Amino acid sequence: ELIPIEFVLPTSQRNTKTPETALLHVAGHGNVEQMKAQVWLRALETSVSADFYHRLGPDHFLLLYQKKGQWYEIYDKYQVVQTLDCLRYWKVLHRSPGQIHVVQRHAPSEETLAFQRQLNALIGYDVTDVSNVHDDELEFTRRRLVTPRMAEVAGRDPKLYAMHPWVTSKPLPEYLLKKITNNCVFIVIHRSTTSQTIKVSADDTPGTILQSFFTKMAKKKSLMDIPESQNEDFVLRVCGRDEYLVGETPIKNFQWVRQCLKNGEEIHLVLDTPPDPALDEVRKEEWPLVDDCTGVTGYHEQLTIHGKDHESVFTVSLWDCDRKFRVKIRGIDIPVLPRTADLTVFVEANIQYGQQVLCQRRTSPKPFTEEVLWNVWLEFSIKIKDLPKGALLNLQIYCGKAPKAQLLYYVNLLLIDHRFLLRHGEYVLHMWQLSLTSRTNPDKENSMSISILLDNYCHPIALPKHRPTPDPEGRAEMPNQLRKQLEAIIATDPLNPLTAEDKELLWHFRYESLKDPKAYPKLFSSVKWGQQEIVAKTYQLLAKREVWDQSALDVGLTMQLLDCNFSDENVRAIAVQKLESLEDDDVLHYLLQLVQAVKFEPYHDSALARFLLKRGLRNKRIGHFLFWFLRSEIAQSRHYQQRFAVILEAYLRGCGTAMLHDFTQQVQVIDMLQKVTIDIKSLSAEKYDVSSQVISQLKQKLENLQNLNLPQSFRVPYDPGLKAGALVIEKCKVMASKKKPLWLEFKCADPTALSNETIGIIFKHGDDLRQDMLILQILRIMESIWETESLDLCLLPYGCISTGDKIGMIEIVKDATTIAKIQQSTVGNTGAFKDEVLSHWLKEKCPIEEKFQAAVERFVYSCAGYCVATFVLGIGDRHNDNIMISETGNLFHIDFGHRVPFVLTPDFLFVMGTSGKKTSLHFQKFQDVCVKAYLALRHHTNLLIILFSMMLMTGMPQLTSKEDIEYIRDALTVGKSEEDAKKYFLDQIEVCRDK
Amino acid sequence: SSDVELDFQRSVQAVLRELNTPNQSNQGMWRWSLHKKVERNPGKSSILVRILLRELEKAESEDGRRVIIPLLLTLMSVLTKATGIPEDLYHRAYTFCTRLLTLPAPYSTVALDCAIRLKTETAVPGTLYQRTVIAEQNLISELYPYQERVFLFVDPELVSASVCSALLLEIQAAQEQQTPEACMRHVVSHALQAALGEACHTGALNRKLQASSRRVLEYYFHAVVAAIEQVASEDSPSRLGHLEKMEEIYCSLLGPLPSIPLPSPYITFHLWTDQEQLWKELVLFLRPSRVHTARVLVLGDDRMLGRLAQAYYRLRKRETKKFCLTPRLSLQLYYIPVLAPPELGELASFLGRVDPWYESTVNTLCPAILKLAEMPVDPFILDVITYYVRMGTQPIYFQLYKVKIFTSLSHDPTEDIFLTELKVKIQDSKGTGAELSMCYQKALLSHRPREVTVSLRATGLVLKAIPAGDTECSCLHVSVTEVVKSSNLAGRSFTTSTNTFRTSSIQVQSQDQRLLTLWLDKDGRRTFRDVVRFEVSPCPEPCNSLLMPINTFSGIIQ
Repeated sequence: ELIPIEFVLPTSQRNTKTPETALLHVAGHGNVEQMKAQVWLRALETSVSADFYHRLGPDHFLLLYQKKGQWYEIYDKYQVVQTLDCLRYWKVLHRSPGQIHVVQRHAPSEETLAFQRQLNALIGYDVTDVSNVHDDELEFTRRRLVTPRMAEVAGRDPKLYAMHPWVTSKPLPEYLLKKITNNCVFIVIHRSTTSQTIKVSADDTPGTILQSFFTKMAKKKSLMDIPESQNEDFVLRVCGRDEYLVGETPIKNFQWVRQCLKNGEEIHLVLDTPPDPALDEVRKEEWPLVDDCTGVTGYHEQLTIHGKDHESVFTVSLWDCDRKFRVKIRGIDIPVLPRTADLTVFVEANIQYGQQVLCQRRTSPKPFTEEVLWNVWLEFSIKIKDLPKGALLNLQIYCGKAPKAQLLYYVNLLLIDHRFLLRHGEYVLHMWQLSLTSRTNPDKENSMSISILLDNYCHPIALPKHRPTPDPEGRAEMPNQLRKQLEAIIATDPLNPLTAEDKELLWHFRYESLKDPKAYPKLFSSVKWGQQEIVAKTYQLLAKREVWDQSALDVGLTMQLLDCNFSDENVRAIAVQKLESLEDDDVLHYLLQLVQAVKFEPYHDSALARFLLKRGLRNKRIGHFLFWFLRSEIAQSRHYQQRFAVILEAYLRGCGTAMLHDFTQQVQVIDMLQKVTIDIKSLSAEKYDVSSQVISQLKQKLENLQNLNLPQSFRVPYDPGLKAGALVIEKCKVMASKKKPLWLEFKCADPTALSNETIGIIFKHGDDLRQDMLILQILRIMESIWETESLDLCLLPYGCISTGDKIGMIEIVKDATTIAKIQQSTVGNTGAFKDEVLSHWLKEKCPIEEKFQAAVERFVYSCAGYCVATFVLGIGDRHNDNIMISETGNLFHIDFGHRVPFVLTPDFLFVMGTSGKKTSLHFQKFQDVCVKAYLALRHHTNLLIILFSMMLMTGMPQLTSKEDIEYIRDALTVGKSEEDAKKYFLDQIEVCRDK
Repeated sequence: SSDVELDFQRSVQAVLRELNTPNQSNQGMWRWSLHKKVERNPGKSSILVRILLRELEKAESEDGRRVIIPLLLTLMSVLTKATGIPEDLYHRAYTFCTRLLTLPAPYSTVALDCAIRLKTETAVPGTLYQRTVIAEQNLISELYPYQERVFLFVDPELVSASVCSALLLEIQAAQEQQTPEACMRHVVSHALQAALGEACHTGALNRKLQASSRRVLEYYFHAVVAAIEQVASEDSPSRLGHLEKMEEIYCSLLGPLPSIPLPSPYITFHLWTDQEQLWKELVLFLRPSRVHTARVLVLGDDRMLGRLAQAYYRLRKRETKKFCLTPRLSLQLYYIPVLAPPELGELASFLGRVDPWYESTVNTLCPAILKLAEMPVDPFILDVITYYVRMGTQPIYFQLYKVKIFTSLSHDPTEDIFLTELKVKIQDSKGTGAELSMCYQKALLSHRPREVTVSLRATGLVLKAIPAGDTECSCLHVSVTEVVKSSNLAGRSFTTSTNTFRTSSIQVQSQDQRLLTLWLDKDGRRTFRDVVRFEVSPCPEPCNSLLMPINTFSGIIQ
């Protein structure tokens, strides 16, 4: 099929300034590179400006086409011509010939280079550094992410994006409803120095509220400095916070309003002017758009050599290659040998898909010298046509004593690249040392490397796209016994391994399994991905996933399909498609694991990455937290910094000037505080000594920083609603800890703040806060679960965020004191044995008996919540300095670095009004609340297990293997009756009481 | 018909046994005997084809990779000369070739070349024979202007005069029988026969052609070439249209099975006495796809190869200056080892290890060649040379190395090149060894930069560019004979130890006023005396390192 295409050339006819054109009949089965070469030869033959084409090569030019008024680049030089989106578009328009413009590539402007430098500084990584790549996957992903980013930016309302509200659709729990009288709430609206209280319906929208307000204030505009020319030009914002109340959402569904109702606080709002939308306008994209068909090799019918003339073969289908895969190990070398002089070394080559090893071969052992030469072919028991998309050649270097081999080095090589082409030729891979990523060790000067050779072909070999063919086989009635066995298999928790018999059963009855979404992870775990026919059948099944698409969103199940056990692009794609219905609040709840799951993508560009990019570009809060999560992972994981960095570059390129400025100020503040912390650590010789000299030097350095270098204000990384201003230097101190963190207090920069209270930050350097972040996120998730049961357990999940490698910030919970400090302040060290001390402290803080009883009740609820949480999560090191109580009675735990199941001490029992073994009403309530919360979590065991499994791959010291996660399964008594579970937890309570 | 089939099967099995058991005096004779047998009974060629195809298919099923390329090349050699091959056998061979495209290099590359030729021959039978004869015998044709020539170079100091005279006699005896008129007669006969099969009355055809004047013969030659080339150049060639055109020509010739020999290629024999001889001969060949193909075949040992490398380097350097040969001339290089009855056949050994078919066909020619020189007849050597230059099309590329030689540190260096080896010895002072300073970049598998500077006392050093064994990215293997001082109670004893390393470039300088002698490519005529310093590095492309290609049958079998 010769396709007629008209090419608009960069030169113009001598007499008319009209661009020259060349009509060509291009082989649809050719690639873009050959098409470009044919265009160049034709231009050399026909242009009146031949010297132009003699002086410049084709690579200096882009191939562009117009679609719906926009310009798209034909970017991938190896893309098969017939798969170009432009040809499909023109065929739909009955346009023949189509037009392609050959446009000269220009060098980047100095402004673009400066903006790139700014982006690199924000990222902490240079995404333009090609020094450490074996291919162009990074640049390819940069170009592919242009189109979805620009689609999201183009669909974005800048005014709504500037003021995106923090809301939830979840119904109000009964206990909050009881606080609303006659479905009405009181709101205090502030402007300048004046305020007015109004009574509104809990169902009123901010617009209705504004209309009623302006109607009531019509005769009092001048009093609130409202120009007569202005009308209900204004928005409602939270006092002291950058959080807006806009849209058609009922006032009761705003998170701030729910917080005020939960605490019993008045709802204070400011009547502000809306932010300038121009600050959220995005700079014009210099890059042409890239269509979603870029990198598509096409179908088998277009790539197959069967029935085709050799003249029409430019790419060969991978499914036509009926041979065993092989790799030549040339050898290894290392600049510095291991000190052990009598070691043999051998290479183990594995073909891996996800976590499964499909085949394995090894070289013969040879003496471990600075360089070891094998020069041998290892042929695998897998055919090329059966290689799955995402298959990795995992090379491992093992060492043994010269006559248990210890694994020393490893490296991975993706066999089918991002263009769906089988890799070929010579590779020098720099290997990681062992003290799923296809990235190599960046230390090319000192890291161990392996030289390998893959077969060379006359034509590139491409993985074809699967066509959804109707299955003619798509029923033996499943026997009731096998039905019960399948149901039992489906009912097991995610940690339960599938036997071979389970997998064969699941696959045999795959059509029955497809009727239950809960069977999907197990069914897909039974797929033999190293067999092309089974993979094709699996995709035919995925085409018939109507039950999945129509089902309710189970977030746990959907996230399980993104786990490291599932490397298939289509499975992950249907999971992300399901996640596109997830609300922004819940997305914030799961953002950490969503960021981590990107490590399991075979390529930089994926459905999950695009999902994250979209959600960040739609919601400033999500984008803020996404920025910080990605940046921390960039700073910490050399294995994945590139992937996170390219995703972060796309996001930042979509942010607008306001967000970029905020991020710049934040990073600057972090760098300055890091320098100060390093200086302060160098001044203190001993691990705990905070001498008066150290405090004075801290204050002096902070004063100098405030006067010279700190921004006047910045958004707080752990809470973008908070804006910190000037340091309250007199309140700043070094904390007496091994890591010497800085206690910092800033003034609120928002002039609408109702209290002169400071924003307190513990700045930590040399400490990895990702573990604390995970635990606090899980606590917020547990709170949501309990809220579904109308259980307010009054938890206080404070703000915590990692800002880099072992550097981050923690929120200071105000009016809260460690139990150790209370016990010390009342009677010295013996206070640990004084049951009355905590209750006396709480009564001192709450001298009003009604407030004291409310604090005791809040203590009961928060104690129950944290007891259940620390039990289920196995939180250790619970000394009295790692437990705090607020003056309002909230008990909460801090520092999550890690004889009784949980902390329930006699002084806690005394606050509950128990005396010895006598049960109090508050203690009975404690027991009932504990049981209810425990059972509520037991019902969500699968979600919890999945959330921790997805975090196994962060390198956290206390979450390294699945055995760590089995703790949750055992604590929740999976597989027991609900009565047995209730009794077991009550027994744990009594064990804690007795001990 | 069954006895002839069994006889051919036994011959094919003999070739297969020679290939599977690399155990010397009859190596290569089995293939030659098979080719002679088919030449004596051309009407049985189809028989052999079937056998070969079966064996080929068998080899594919049993993963017998060592026999695929030899059998494939034998099949192609037979098909180039055979007439009356049924179309189904051509389709079977083409299908086999297409299936082999799944094999790694070199199998896929050879199979692709064969598939191209087989497709053209299936649609237009006789194309292979006609094109081969026209190109190799320099027959004038406007529609097929390609010309090929074999240039046979021999060093008279390396190969005896008796060998040269015997080879010259065989070549001249073959060329005296290959007159342009005889070749035109062969092309016409072969084309008409290949197209018409049993409908071609071969006897009447031969009588008519022998009785025709030169003008008539030339007319029919041009008509046949025109028909074949016109049908072959069509987008969709049809065997039926080709048959119709050939029937028209045949009827015009005669009005409304003698074996047709495939002539040996035109071979010019040259005693290599001048370093410029090759250049001059190529320029003369070009004097009135590249239209001309020069197949330069050298007979000799490693010294002859060093000379060929020098000539090749000079040719590339000149081409960068006057661009006169490369737009029109495809240069292919071939090597036949003639070793005196083990250090001078290094490259030969290497080739034999990487291409077993080369080992069994070409490397075994040295005794026969020598035997031919002692004799005061089927041209065995000429047949093997013909087969080699026609079927050996897979190049193996060898890195050339440049050496700068300093006799004094104040004078400009003399530059030369080598291919196989650079040997260095310490000159005797008109006391054992000389202190040498060496600076080199160690060749590691990671390509990590590692510069090494060492000073040691040595008696000699050898840089080898060709790997010695299978356990050995083009790098030099350097062996230094170091003098180690051992102080025993009984006095100062000196022992010699050999240290080996690999490097891409190396600089060596004598420190104790003792001078060095260098030998290039083991050639006593390429000796440099009174040398103080030398530097070796990969030879750059005359403006990428310069690589020299030597054609074999299979290239590098991995």
